[PDB]
Amino acid sequence: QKENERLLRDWNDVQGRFEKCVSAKEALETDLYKRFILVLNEKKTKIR
Amino acid sequence: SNIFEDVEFCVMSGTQPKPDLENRIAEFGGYIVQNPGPDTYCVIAGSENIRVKNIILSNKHDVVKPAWLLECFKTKSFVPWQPRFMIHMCPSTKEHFAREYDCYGDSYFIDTDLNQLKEVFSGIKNSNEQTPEEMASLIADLEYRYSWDCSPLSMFRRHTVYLDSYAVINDLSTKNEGTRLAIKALELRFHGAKVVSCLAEGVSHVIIGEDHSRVADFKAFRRTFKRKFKILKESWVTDSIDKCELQEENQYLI
Repeated sequence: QKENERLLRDWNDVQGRFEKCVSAKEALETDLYKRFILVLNEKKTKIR
Repeated sequence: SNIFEDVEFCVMSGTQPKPDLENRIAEFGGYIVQNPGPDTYCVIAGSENIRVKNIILSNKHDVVKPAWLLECFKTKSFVPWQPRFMIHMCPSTKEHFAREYDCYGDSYFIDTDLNQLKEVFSGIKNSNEQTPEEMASLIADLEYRYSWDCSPLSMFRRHTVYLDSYAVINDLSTKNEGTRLAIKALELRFHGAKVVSCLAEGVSHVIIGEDHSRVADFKAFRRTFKRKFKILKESWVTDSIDKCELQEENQYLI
């Protein structure tokens, strides 16, 4: 019971951190692509 | 150096030795002006002084990074100005940049690099008006055009995924949480999948864990559908991630 509290306690924390990393990765993509899209699309529009 | 002659400066700050800034300018012969009148070219300052705040409050001058002129001294050739080389610009240069730049700060007439693109990006405002679904297809199309689509963190981009974390299919809190299925939704999201909480027509995949209690009902509900989802074991997504590459489904069916 003690041993595997420790195993669950840890597992639940890495869960938490992984959720932070997954969220930070989604936000990193959509944020970067939205800014790329703005800069890129103004080039395309002017090119056109 | 017989270049900076006929070009008139203003070293308003600099303390990099400030009194040596104009000295270095002097063996280059740059015309040294203590206080910038309407004639002068630009103003150079190693920091902000209150006079700098003034000339900011009156746009009638062009206000420059300290490093730029050092680079022009290390090009042994005047380097005409670029977005990073400034920290503020005059209205004549702003109307010139209304021809010569994208409105966010990416100059049309110069090719940009990592630190400059980071800067432009950090200066764009924060917004989320694009639907997650619009955005996913913008991204899916850009990675298709430029062949980024096999990139590992995007391998499930073209997968819409229902996940069997629901004791009742589609009922949003029959949620069987604390499941190792919760790690598989972190994983699918981390590698570009559209993880969904309803089994509508839009789904390409259902993912099944240990509990096969609902597979008869996924298989039955899938008799309804026009385009028909696969039902896959958890191990598909694992193995695809571990090999950095889509392993493909049919060994992982049901």
